Amino acid sequence: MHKCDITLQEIIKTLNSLTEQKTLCTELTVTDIFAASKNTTEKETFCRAATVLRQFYSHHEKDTRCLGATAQQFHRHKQLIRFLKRLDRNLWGLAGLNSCPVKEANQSTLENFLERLKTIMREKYSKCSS
Repeated sequence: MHKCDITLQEIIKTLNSLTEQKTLCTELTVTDIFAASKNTTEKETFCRAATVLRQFYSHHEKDTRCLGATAQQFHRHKQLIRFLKRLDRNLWGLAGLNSCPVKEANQSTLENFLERLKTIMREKYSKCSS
């Protein structure tokens, strides 16, 4: 019946935002663990995942190559990072691990990575349910 879960709800809104309004920083190609989830489980996927994302936002905070466009973009990136972090925090819950190394697949231009994650979560929000 419900929710299924709280992490989900939070996550969803966070994934939603990130993609809805993408930037000049969501093309900073990160690892596409989905194409390396080949023979693992959702959790594990979500473990490399967690790691990948965590690092990505933490490291770009002061990249100011993409968020050093003008003023608008600067703020744009700022927003993004906050949401990226939000992802990690809650994601961990679903995952059910701690953290894992990165066994690279191919690369995903963040906006894309997010869209995938987003869809997944949403599907498992309603077909769980509801």
